[PDB]
Amino acid sequence: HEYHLMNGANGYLTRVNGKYVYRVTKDPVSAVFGVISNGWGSAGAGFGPQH
Amino acid sequence: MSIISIILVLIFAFLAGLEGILDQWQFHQPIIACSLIGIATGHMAAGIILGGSLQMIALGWANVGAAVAPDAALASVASAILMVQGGNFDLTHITGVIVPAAILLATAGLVLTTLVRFLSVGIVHLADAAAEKGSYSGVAGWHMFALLLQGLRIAIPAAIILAIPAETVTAALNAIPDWVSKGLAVGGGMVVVVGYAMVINLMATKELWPFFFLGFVLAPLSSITLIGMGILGVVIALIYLNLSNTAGNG
Amino acid sequence: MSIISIILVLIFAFLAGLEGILDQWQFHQPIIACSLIGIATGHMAAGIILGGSLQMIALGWANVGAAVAPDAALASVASAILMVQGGNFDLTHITGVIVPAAILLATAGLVLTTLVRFLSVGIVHLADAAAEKGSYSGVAGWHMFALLLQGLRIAIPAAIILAIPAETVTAALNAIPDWVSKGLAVGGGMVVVVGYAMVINLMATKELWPFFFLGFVLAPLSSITLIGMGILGVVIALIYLNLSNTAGNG
Amino acid sequence: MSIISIILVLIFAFLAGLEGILDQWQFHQPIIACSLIGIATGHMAAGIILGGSLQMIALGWANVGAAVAPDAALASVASAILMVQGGNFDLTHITGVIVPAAILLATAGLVLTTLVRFLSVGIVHLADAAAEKGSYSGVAGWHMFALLLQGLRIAIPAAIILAIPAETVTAALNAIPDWVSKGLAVGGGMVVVVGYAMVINLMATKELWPFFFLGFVLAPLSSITLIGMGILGVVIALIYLNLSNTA
Amino acid sequence: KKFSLSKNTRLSVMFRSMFLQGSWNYERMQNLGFLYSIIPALKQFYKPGSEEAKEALKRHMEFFNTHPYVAAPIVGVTLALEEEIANGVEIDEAAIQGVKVGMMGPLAGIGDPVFWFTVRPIVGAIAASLATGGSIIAPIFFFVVWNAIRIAFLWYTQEFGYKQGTAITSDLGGGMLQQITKGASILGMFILGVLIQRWVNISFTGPNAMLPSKPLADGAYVGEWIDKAGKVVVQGAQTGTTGDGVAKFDWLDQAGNGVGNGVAGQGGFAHYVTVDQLNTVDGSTLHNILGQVSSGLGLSPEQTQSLQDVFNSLIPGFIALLLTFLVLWILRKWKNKNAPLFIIIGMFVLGIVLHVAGLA
Amino acid sequence: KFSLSKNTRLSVMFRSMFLQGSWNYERMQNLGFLYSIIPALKQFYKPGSEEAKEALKRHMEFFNTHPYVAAPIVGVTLALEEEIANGVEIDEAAIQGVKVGMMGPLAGIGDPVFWFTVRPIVGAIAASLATGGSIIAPIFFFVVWNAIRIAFLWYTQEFGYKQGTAITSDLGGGMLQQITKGASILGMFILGVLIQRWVNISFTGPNAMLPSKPLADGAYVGEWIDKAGKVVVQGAQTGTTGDGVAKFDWLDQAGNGVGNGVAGQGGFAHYVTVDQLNTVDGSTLHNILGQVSSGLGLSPEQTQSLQDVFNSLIPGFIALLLTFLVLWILRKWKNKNAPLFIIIGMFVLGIVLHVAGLA
Amino acid sequence: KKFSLSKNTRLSVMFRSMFLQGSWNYERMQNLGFLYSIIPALKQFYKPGSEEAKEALKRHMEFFNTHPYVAAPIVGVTLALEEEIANGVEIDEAAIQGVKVGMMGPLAGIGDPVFWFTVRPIVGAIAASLATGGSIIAPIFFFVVWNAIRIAFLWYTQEFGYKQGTAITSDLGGGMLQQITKGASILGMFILGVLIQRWVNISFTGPNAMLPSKPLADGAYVGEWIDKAGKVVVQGAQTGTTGDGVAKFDWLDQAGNGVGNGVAGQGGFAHYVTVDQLNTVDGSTLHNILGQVSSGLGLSPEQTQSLQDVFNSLIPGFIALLLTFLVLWILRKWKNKNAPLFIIIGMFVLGIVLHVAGLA
Ligand SMILES: OC[C@H]1O[C@H](O)[C@@H](O)[C@@H](O)[C@@H]1O
Ligand SMILES: OC[C@H]1O[C@H](O)[C@@H](O)[C@@H](O)[C@@H]1O
Ligand SMILES: OC[C@H]1O[C@H](O)[C@@H](O)[C@@H](O)[C@@H]1O
Repeated sequence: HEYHLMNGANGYLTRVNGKYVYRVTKDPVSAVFGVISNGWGSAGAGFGPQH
Repeated sequence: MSIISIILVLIFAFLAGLEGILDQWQFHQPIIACSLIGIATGHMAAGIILGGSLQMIALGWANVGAAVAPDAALASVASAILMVQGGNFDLTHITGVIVPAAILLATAGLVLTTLVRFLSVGIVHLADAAAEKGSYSGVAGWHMFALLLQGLRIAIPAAIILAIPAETVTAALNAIPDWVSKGLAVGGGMVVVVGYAMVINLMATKELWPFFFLGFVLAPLSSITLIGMGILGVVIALIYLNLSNTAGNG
Repeated sequence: MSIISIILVLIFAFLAGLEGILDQWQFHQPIIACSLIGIATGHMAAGIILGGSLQMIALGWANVGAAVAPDAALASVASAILMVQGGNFDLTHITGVIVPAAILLATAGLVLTTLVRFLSVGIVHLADAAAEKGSYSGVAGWHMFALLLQGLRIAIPAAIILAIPAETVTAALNAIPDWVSKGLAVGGGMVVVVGYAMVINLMATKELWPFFFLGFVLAPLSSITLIGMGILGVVIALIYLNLSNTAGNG
Repeated sequence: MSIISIILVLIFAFLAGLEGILDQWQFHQPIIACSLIGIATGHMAAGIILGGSLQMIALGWANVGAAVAPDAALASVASAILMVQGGNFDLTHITGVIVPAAILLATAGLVLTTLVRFLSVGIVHLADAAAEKGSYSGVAGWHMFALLLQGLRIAIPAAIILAIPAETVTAALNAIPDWVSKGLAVGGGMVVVVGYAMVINLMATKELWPFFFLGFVLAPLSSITLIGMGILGVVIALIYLNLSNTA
Repeated sequence: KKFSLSKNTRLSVMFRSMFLQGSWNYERMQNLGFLYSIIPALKQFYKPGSEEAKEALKRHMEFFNTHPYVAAPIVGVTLALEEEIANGVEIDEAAIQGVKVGMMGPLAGIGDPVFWFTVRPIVGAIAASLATGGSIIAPIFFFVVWNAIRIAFLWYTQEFGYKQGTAITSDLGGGMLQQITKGASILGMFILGVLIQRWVNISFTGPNAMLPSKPLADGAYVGEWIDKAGKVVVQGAQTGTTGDGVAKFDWLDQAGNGVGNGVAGQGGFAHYVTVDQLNTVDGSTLHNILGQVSSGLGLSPEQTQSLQDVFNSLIPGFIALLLTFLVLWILRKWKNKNAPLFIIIGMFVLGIVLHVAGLA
Repeated sequence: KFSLSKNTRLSVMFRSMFLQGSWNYERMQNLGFLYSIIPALKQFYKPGSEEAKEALKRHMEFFNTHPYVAAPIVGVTLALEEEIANGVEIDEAAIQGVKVGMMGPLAGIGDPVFWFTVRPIVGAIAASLATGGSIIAPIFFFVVWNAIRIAFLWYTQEFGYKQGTAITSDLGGGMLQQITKGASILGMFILGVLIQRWVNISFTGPNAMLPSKPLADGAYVGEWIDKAGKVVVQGAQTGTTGDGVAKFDWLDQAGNGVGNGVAGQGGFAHYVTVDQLNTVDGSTLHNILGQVSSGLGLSPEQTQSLQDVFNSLIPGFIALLLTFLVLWILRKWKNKNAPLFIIIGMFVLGIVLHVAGLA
Repeated sequence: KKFSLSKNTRLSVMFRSMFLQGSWNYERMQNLGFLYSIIPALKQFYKPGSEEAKEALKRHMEFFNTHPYVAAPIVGVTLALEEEIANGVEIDEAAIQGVKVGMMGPLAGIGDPVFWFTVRPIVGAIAASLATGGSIIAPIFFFVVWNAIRIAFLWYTQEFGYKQGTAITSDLGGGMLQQITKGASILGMFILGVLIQRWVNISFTGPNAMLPSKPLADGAYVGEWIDKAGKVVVQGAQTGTTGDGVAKFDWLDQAGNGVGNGVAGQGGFAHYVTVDQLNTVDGSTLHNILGQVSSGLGLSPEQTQSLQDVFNSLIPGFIALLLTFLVLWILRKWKNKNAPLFIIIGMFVLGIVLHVAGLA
């Protein structure tokens, strides 16, 4: 519920006290499917002249 | 440590710096980079486990369309160097302390690689000036010089971590206040607008703006996933193309 | 009921009755007229609620082709004043005993403005009589007098419905049957359809009927707000326009 | 079971056999026939439930050009009689055993109605022989004789399946292993795919293919009901036709 | 070429043309409104009381009917015409009247649906939607958007008219305005469909108009299992259905232990009940209830369906569509100038009728 | 003379609704047409007459046509019979000439829109309404389909009767192709919607549950238990110890401060789920409901099944794959009884998927 | 003919295209990698210092950005083109440039998800799952699998781009590209709109930017009635408002009986409270509480409308659209070179300011 400063392919990175911590919240297969979905959705973007 | 070990680590970091941008043999990816640095410095399991637990984060960290990547190369190299410097590999110090340091140093490598690739414009301009004379040697040499500078971008900021000690880096990264941390967080939560800005600017017409607004209006429907919206865009394009080509035939 | 409140509502209703003819800033529309009257006279949340409720009924009430509109100005102003005179804002009587009163006073305002505009031919005759000597000051003064009469048309009844004792009005408004109140409420929850009917009657073609059903079936999506649906309609119309134009050219 | 249920299901099967080829009132379709057997033989809700469940399978089951359809009539009637004989309607047993039994009965009805329509080639010959006498009564009588015969083609199996005692059929249904029953319940959501693919294959063009994916993409919006979705499809159709014709 | 108006004069002319209505006449539509709009140009052209000023003023006692919002183009072109007439040019006197007469018809015909019937519904609907939440943003929003649109249009087209002259006739011509008319009509129909679906609520709950309530099931509604004297159990594996027709079910408490192992339903060990009579809910029972309600399971032990539920299952706003089509036919056939009023009162009576009868 | 009224038109209507029933394999739908036409012939010629015999032999030939779209033919035949019964010199084969050359296009139109477009849509809508076991659905299907059929037949019978032989000119070509294309578009769009909506093989199962991570210490719904019961809330930080842990403030739900211990096992207070809470009554229940309404997982360890992740990709992914596979094998097999084989094979696929625990 | 580069030369070209990146610039992206890749063929074609050489080398100093893996087809195609020019085949530089630009974009768009987002996630997941056991199998597995796939793709697609050469130029010039580009642009614009709405979170909650909270109502929020000491009461039928200014509300216990029968609010027997205060909350009280919350009824006694809530009620993603249009205008208004980097640093500073000010 706390702030997600940086979110990797699995888990996030909050502050917590003074010592930075990373928490993983996704199973590797679920993370792979999530990045698959994000990549395929963004694949619609681009496709243009790109100068 | 051992002189041969130090030379091996520096050369391995140079290769990782090369392939953080070359991105072909995946030398820079954490799964191989951390494991191979562990190969050089004795203990194998530390490097293997660090690479394995960092590859999970590193998925989808590929720079696309000039949207610079979080630069997993320096993250892997610096995290491995810190891990070997501190004699603790209980798989709890690896995840608790080393991984967040790797992420922060990944952001640092992001800014470093952005700086170096911005600097690369000068060498590519010198390369154009040399190729004006039409010498393969000059352009090849300038390309190699740019590549070796990019490799040095991680070669040099690795011995610094390997030399100073083992506790100043972790404490220094942990001493960052919430001020700049949350400021950079909210900045990165909106930075993608700029990245999409040039894409929208390059392709744009009064004929195509309606599709942009249509997508923006239809997006808040949370029941459709991103791939669903992609298929919807594809079918909308197909329908519009069919309707235009029907008149094109006539 | 502070004397400042009386002067505020008096000038405010005078402006609203003015807007029944000029109609640029739309001070007379219920969404603003009733809301601002409630702002002047104490409680406002019920005032803005009633203004929003009556705005949809005010839809399709634009005078066209010398056919005078139901004149939502007097309806809105008198309904708001009658509401503020009654210490009862349970959101039920507002749709129960105020909206039908709003319709009745809308007919009253229509019959008032018909006579006012019919007699304005006399003041225009005087205006051209004063123009026969060649001075802009006279015709400007007669224009101002005509607008003053138009505003007073609403100004006087707004004062007469305020000077009445509050005890009599609170006894009268509470003397209605409860069942008739709820019946009028549930009926007024449906009257808005009539407001759109003429509009649909005004614009209707075999080419355009499908859009009505498209919007009707797409509307249940609560995740799209009214502004989003406005943009959606604009883009749909634009796309159809380019397709038809390029089909004609094609 | 009172005799009123018995003769009600008998007459309902009779009309089902009528529209097995009449196909006018659609009393033979599962949504109608199974529901009707639901009201007739007591338990009514389960009839509607499995009528809806089997209707998905029943789409694309129309006969065109002497290609006899899988005969949803006998399948629906027999499955309804089976459920009203088998006191289990948990929507798992409904989709587990009754649906594949209905499909097998559909194939059986296909072959039986092919036999009946083959037999009709004789009765039509007697019909035209009587027509050679110039009597309207003769031809009308032959026509309703053929209609009555195909009415029996579904009435008789209904009576036969009703003849068996309830204990035997309920024990036979209770002898199905649990695992296969739940596996068939899982696969019940699969057998509609082939029926849909039939209609998809009947009409398809590289010009029209995108609309299938458009409907597939827009369907997940649970706030638009089936009739709303159909209205959306219709308006899309007229928009496309209006834009295509004006070129 | 003297007698050239300044920018502040243009702004003042626009502000007074804002006051175009006011002299509403059934014999001469907005006769002196145009005169008031063009007053200061002639004020700075010639002093009142002279023959030139008298004629210039007198030239505006003709019929002048147009949409009030789209009147800046006419003001600009007329000011431009009078500038040349006042600068020693032989422009015909009646040319201005003729161009005005030509301009009233089509311009009003195209501005009538666009402004009163296309954009005003949009702005009013958005304002009402914002106000439904009891927020102060709605009226100020309506004011600012409407005034911004009107001011921008008025000023920009007044400048265009003054800078162009009579060439706006060729600028518009024929065919161009048809595109705006078609687009505005399409947008209006779409938004009207949306509004008809959204803002017509005839919810048919009532005391009547309720279908009989089904008893639902034995676990398809939010509840727990009670075994006589307190405690909560959970159904387990099947030990084999009895020959009578009932199946013996395992009962497991919130510990993993199995006790009783009776037949579910009344006569057995435990029976399914709703949370209404539950006592001392503290423990994992609250967690189970939260999980069940997060699973979408219904709370009422009996499923009560109303007529509005049936219509919603068909399609939301179905009766709204029926009502609007019936009303559309009514004003398509009745053909009375007063007919909408009578429709309103009659359907108010009908609204009373459903409430008393129990449907609404 | 010999002019037909509207009562005989309703009679030929109700006798044309039995167009099928006398169906054969070499001369199909032959006697149904005669059963429809007979009352007009009875009004025209008495039974047993030679003219009646010739007219009976006239309609005895081959006539195959989609049943619903047959009222135009019935009306045209009625008009032609009326014309021939009053001594006009039309050829006796003109009826066969108009019939033979037109059943093709009419059948080709009638099959897709009626069998493959209207019926699937109406049946699917009825079944969707019937999924709850409500009597509304069969009534809706019955009423709408019968009304459509009756209105179509009544309108078309007079469309053919009043016009006569000009129907061929009225139909012509191209105009019917528009209806064909529209019906195909609508039908296959609805087919896609049904593919997404009514193919459910959810992969929850006992297996196919990916391993669950212990997650975190406050990212799920729960409260801070403090040794001997009670519920507390984290406060501020009093300074991180040299070991690596920090001491916080354990504020009671009254505004006070107590305990001041570390969190986790040996500490004074630690996070715990709602399962183990005692005397949960009070503001704790409000906090719990607020937390769950915030969109917080109930279980301490999040569990994802293959169905959830598949939906995360796109809903109905397996349905699209199955439909494409079935279409390909239908196009390739090119058999007669293939559909039954595919159906039983899909049953075997379902049972093997369930026995494996995936679904 | 001559200048037929052998298989060894093509293999050297591929081993040099190994280094397509490395000279990564921001203004001329990936431009020198192409020249480095084609250096061997160009060297075999012309000697250094030749004017024809000079032109050939200067030709390939233009923009070329794509996925490095899907560039071997392009490399082979342009190698075929170069050997066509070497023998004197009439093809202008514009043809080669158009060939390059034709699939510079679409091939990148198709290769980005299939390699960065499809193959790499799977290979990395398998490698990590193998490495979690502390075995050297995983890094060698990742290396071998990825390099084998990449090398096979590079070589075979490079050869497929060598053979079937000018035919692909004919396909490009056959009018297909005029359709591919339009379709890609439409799809890209649609997805860009979707991403602007979705992937831009400017959440404005903060500790500031909270509009004042209103007392709400007397039942629009969760909670029950507390009468004096203990017990929970439900409002009953209204019997009328007394003349002093208070209305008596029927009171019912949570059992179906009637007690109290008085007024509501402080002075009455029972007053409204939230769930925080009352204890010993019974099962029926829970049933009504979840009935209320499941109905969407409000939760906090004092609802707080954040600025983000107002913006969402206006339209979701409003701030995202405003920022997109602002940066579009900034890029349109030429603020010298290096504008994107200045925009990035300015927006990061803006985010810092927003967070420290308490807005975001
Ligand atoms: O897609 C464009 C392309 O640009 C660069 O070459 C790299 O960042 C690639 O990863 C990216 O795919
Ligand atoms: O266009 C004519 C014009 O006449 C009057 O001024 C008003 O009714 C306007 O609404 C209308 O547009
Ligand atoms: O057009 C085909 C049509 O004619 C056939 O003879 C009959 O089987 C009908 O059921 C079918 O629909």
